[PDB]
Amino acid sequence: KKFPEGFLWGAATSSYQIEGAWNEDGKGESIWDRFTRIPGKIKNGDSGDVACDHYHRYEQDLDLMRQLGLKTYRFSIAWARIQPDSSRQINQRGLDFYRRLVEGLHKRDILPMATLYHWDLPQWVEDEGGWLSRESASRFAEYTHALVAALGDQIPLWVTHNEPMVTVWAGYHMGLFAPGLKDPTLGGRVAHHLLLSHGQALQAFRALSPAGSQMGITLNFNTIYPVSAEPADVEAARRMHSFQNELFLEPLIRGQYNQATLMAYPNLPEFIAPEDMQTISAPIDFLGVNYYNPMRVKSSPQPPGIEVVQVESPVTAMGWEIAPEGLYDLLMGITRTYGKLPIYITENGAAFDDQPDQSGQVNDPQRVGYFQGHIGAARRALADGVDLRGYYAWSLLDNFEWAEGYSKRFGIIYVDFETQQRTLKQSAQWYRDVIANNGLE
Ligand SMILES: OC[C@H]1O[C@@H](O)[C@H](O)[C@@H](O)[C@@H]1O
Repeated sequence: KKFPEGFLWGAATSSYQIEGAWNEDGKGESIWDRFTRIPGKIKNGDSGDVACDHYHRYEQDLDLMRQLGLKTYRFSIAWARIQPDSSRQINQRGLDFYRRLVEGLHKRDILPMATLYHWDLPQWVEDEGGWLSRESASRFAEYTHALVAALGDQIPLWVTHNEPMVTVWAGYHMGLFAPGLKDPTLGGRVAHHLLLSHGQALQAFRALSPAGSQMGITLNFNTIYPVSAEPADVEAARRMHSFQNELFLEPLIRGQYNQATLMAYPNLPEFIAPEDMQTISAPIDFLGVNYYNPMRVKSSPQPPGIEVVQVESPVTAMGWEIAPEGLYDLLMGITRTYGKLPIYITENGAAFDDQPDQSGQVNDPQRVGYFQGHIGAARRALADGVDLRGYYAWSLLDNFEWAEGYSKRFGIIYVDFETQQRTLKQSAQWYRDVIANNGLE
């Protein structure tokens, strides 16, 4: 029942999804500033120009974190605030903001976890080739060094990347997210340079070696289940798992790409230099796990011989299936396959239609049911030997949900985007009790 003494209960956000002040204090343009100017790309023509106006209101948000009793808070750093342009010079005002944020967290006994890259690449980096260019791994490492040198001993947990797979799939295969390319053959190349940037960032971290600080990476996964017990379906499920869930994990832990990856991207070995794989697979301090839903697959006659079968119920407002057993299986599978390493669930959460009632309360019993089941599955994984050190709710605040804009609300705290007024939902109240009790009712 009760989690371990000192278990780190938290909530998470990302810079572009909450900060606003998109052009203030010397901040540079990011690929998402640019992307949200293009008509038709975002529902309702929404953008992150203002978002939760967190850059201006962070002290209020710091107080909200204290109100919930968070032991930890996960955010991302906007690279374009730190290095607005191709001169690579550090913008001191951008840096001051994260210094102030982190100082406020320690003031309130909240341990900081910072994600260096949560998708808002500076436009200047994109003009130098973006993730297609190998040199971007070096720009990322320089950016990392600056941030770790400045805040290393103030930030005990560092994540290099959030969900490199989504940057590949949504950013380059589908054109759904920035930078908006639609060429499948570019995937392997991008993936390699994302991995390489992580490796070079971790080197920079070890060189600085800040006291009491650790560094890792966050990956997303969708637990794969075959739609039937038929051998073709099992085989499609196995290949889908290798690709969807181990494209990054395998080279990170084992130092090599798996077969399903090399077959999906035949030209991949062309970007791999002689010590890349060693750099990529150097020891991380912990793994960040993001999870929302499973994927159910069947075999297909047409390439690539895999079909994802859509589920109609039970789902969230995103249409994503609700299956807590999927989180438990993912955690058990990682721990069995790669060994018992430290894991933080860095995002787990759900979107539902939220509407303040006449009295202004925001009651979201379906979000409470989602968290109840998932935190319960996490506790079972811990009981079964998974080294789980923390759990972060996605998200602290309703925010800019990428291509869905503001039409999707993931927050435990409701945000009225007209007034910037924040309201604890029923789920935040509930979660506060979980933290106080250090476990479920
Ligand atoms: O779609 C829900 C959430 O998914 C996670 O993959 C991303 O890291 C978040 O930025 C996003 O809001």
